[PDB]
Amino acid sequence: GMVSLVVPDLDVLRRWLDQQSITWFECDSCQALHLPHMQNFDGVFDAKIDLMDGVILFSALAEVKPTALIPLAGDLSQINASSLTVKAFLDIQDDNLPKLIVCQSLSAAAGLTYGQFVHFMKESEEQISMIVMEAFANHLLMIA
Amino acid sequence: AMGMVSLVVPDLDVLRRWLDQQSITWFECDSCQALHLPHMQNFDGVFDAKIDLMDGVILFSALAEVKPTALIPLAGDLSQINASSLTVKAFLDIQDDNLPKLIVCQSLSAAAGLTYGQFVHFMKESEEQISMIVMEAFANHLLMI
Repeated sequence: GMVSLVVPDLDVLRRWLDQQSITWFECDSCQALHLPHMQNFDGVFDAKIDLMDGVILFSALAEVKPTALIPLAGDLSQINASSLTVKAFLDIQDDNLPKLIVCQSLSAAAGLTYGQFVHFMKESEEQISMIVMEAFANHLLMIA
Repeated sequence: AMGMVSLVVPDLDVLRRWLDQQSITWFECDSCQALHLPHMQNFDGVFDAKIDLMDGVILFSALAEVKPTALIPLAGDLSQINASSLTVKAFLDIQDDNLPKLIVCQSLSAAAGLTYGQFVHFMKESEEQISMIVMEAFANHLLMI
């Protein structure tokens, strides 16, 4: 049948997460909707929903072992090639543990439907969790 | 808030039609199911671009050939290239028989349905983001002719 096509803002996303019974919290310092259930996957210290220039991003963050940083940076092509949708890259700071970011995007500027968002939440959770769990099994990550 | 639509799950024929409606030329390899996109070869570096449909996901990918001397440096900048776009991915495909390739790509998840307008948005945003990545790598002398 027919469905509403909507250009969403963060309130739309929050309501759509409630409609899925997916729990979210906020950071006071940050603009994302954080997803506590993703910390049930080993290696995940945070996961979140951002909205940035009309694109939705679901990302998960893992802390990387300093000794695995170089082998991981050398695995990035194969990790990115392993998923049709998910992408993985490193975020390295001078003040902190290096981070693996594993993320999927959904472009929202031409409108989305609720069902498209639901599918996104499920496909992303699956594809993201797979990469991060694999990295955890390969002894690359710190326990959260 | 732009109204009611009816979504379609496209197959490859749907995508052919949708590319026809945007007057985007495509053609078919003897040896893939990808819809190749000649117009992408007008961006320096790009030796091939195509659309694939696989397991309910559309992929718009461009391929460029990387100079052997730029391979390690490019391997080192992948995180930054992937962090620089909200939607495009980039990775290396290296064979013993050929030159290394840089693969720059964007996906559109199709299995829950799409409107034609979403697909159009995808082609325009993919082209823009892919070309930006490939052009910058060309400018930085990482690619072959």
